[PDB]
Amino acid sequence: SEELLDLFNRQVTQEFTASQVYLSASIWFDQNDWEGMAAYMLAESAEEREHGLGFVDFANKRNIPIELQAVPAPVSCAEWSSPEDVWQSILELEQANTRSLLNLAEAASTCHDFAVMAFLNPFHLQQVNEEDKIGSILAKVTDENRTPGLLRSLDVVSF
Amino acid sequence: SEELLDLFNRQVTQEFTASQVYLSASIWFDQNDWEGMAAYMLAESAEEREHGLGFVDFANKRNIPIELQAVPAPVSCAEWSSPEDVWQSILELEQANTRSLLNLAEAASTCHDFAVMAFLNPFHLQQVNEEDKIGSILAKVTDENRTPGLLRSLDVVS
Amino acid sequence: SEELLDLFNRQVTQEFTASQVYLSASIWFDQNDWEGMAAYMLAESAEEREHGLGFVDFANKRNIPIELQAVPAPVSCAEWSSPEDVWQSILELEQANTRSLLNLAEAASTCHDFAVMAFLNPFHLQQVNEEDKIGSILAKVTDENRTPGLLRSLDVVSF
Amino acid sequence: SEELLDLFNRQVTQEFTASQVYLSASIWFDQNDWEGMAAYMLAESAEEREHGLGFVDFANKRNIPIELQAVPAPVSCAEWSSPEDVWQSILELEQANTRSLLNLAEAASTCHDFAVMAFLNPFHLQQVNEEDKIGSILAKVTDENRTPGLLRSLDVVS
Amino acid sequence: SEELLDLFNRQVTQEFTASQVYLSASIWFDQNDWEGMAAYMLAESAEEREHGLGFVDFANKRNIPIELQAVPAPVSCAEWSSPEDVWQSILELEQANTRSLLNLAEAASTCHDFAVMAFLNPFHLQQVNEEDKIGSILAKVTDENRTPGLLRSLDVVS
Repeated sequence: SEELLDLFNRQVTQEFTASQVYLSASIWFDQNDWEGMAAYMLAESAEEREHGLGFVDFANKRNIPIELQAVPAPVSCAEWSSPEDVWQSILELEQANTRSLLNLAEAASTCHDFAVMAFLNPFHLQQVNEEDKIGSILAKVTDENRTPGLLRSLDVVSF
Repeated sequence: SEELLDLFNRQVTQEFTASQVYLSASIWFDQNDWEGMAAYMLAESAEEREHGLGFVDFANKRNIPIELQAVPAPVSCAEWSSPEDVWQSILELEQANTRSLLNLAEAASTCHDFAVMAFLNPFHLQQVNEEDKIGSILAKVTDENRTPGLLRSLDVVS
Repeated sequence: SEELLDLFNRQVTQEFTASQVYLSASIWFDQNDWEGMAAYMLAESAEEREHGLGFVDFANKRNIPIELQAVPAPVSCAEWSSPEDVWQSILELEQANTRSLLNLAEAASTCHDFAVMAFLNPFHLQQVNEEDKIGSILAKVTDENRTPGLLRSLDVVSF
Repeated sequence: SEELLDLFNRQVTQEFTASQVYLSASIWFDQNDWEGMAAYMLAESAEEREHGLGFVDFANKRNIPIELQAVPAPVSCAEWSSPEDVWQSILELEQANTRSLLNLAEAASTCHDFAVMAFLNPFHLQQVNEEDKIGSILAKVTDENRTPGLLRSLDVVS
Repeated sequence: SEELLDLFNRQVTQEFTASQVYLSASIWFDQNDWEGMAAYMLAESAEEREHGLGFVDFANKRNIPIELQAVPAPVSCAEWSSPEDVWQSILELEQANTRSLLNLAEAASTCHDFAVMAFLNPFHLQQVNEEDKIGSILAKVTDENRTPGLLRSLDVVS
């Protein structure tokens, strides 16, 4: 179906966009001396790109044509003031990645595309884990950051 | 999706309930000198609990709120007088685990919960193997128990 | 000895009950982003079940009849609003486990059940260790929570 | 202490007595072509002797005077005409040994002999396991011998 | 020599005295859920005893008569209400031990006891390291305890 091919193409763009946003978070963290949180964001950036490549590769095999779209400039970095701002932005990113996979799966289900739904399954489960990890880091960051200097202690140690 | 959350919380209860029935089956076999069969039921009891912990872990990560319900006292163990009774009860238990997994999957499907459906898939297939395994053992048990003493050699060997 | 057969049977129930309470504590910790405390409670839940099975196995061989009772829904969890609440409830549970083991031993003693008395010995010892370990964690949790965010710091370090 | 010292000496004799009965059970099984059951009884005979020796050793260290009494000739072997009969005798042998271990423990408890009570603990636990094992074998022997030749078929599987 | 022989005997007592104070410090830390600090004090208690023994051994070889005196009950533990107090007591304990090692060395120097001075050399150096270590820990304990719960957080990191 039309809607599936459009949405599959969109996934790729979303994977790459997320990759750039993670890279952006990593730069903010490094600029502000959060090397542990920076390394985490760089690792996620690489992974989001791998997810994009995996979609490209499945599309190529299934003859879903991929036309690469622009990857927008990340903008949230203009407003980030603290680690909590960055993690919040990152949680919203993953929640959108999730929604985006659910919309693609629904479109696959509508046209009985069982191969695509099958392909999507490990991604649905990965998203559940991702959103859980980020939600949890954001809670820690918010909590630790109630005492001056304490958040700084667990970048240098845990990340 | 309020039905999905309810059936999920109930699924955990079903895993733990089944875990307790296997233990009772284990106890009946031990009390009646069927050590091999008791050992079997013990392993399955541990396994059912692991499934329950699996469901709990997924629900936590997915913000499906879990409230632990009572785990009922196993009841069929009061009735059992031969190994065939025990295995028949266990078959019915596995058939009930399967239905409650299929009902949970149906509620997930209805509300387009693709992650829950994805999570359930390995459980669907495992229920297929488990029912088949129980059904087969129950067939050997029924058959072998037609000769006095013969069923003891299923236990002593296998 | 009739008393002893009843208390032995209730002892199995108490192990499975505490197993379930430890689980409820795991859920609350996970729900509230305390993964180290959660994993700790989950390990405890497993070990409590193993003790239950140890009791069952002994009763089977000593011809003490085991009829498995219902395992009640844990109730404390409905009331917990901090890690300190949870650990306090865990202390009370192990103090309750200690008492039920001492009552069981006391009944064994009265009817000269030397085998059961011998059976319980490693459990008496184990309880001394469990209570001390929990009392101690509760002291650390209580102290560290006097500074905002600090308790969070040691869910990652310890555990 | 005199009751305790007498029962301790009595307990050595009971171990050695038990060892000889196990040996006569092994002779019987062997004479009757039950080699696996004979091997079982032979290992138990040596095991009973080892317990006797453990007792002797503790008594020497604790200055409990040991004088070796006669080891009575086993008489139960006169009545045995099937494997079931032999397993029944051994069960009762093991129950007899439990009771006199318990009698010894009560004498120790009355005279506050904490060291002797401590020494006895692993034996009390061992007896639970042994009576369970023997009771369970007897149940299997009894069930299997309901069909001609079947008991024979499971002796070679051990 | 009589001053030297008396101070040598006095020095054995001081080692054993120090060992007991370290042990009471470990009891305190333990009673108060400071397990890492308790482990530290426990290893130091055994270490102090080892030094006492080294002294005893040298005195036997050198024909310096040793008569073991009473090891006084530690009293400083009565006043301790925080980890800071305990570390302060231990620092002063270690400073007390340095001075009496130095007093022993001066008695040896006055009576030209070159062998005893040689024996003492590694202890003099060890004391420099120990007082430095204890002084440094105390500084950290004092700084960290300025923030509620913080001292607690660094006990588990050791």
